[PDB]
Amino acid sequence: LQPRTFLLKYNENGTITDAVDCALDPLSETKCTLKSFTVEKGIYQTSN
Amino acid sequence: AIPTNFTISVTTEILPVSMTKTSVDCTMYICGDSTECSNLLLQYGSFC
Repeated sequence: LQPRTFLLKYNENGTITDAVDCALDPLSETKCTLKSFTVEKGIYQTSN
Repeated sequence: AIPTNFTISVTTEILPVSMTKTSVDCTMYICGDSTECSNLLLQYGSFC
């Protein structure tokens, strides 16, 4: 196990359905910064 | 009083249009690249 920072997406019923890492891909870091799974077109600034 | 002769007179006129597109990152500014400061700044919230 690694020290991570996940983003857990619960559902209507109440269990963790999907999740996304915050170091897996830069797009995953993008979703981790935008705080959602809908990343529209455009340049985002996530980290350094 | 009717004018009898004219004069064309160029007059400059300066206008600002844009400033420098700055950008500031919390964790590098608020924290001197330390980790404990990063824990605390994550405890504060969604200011960044």
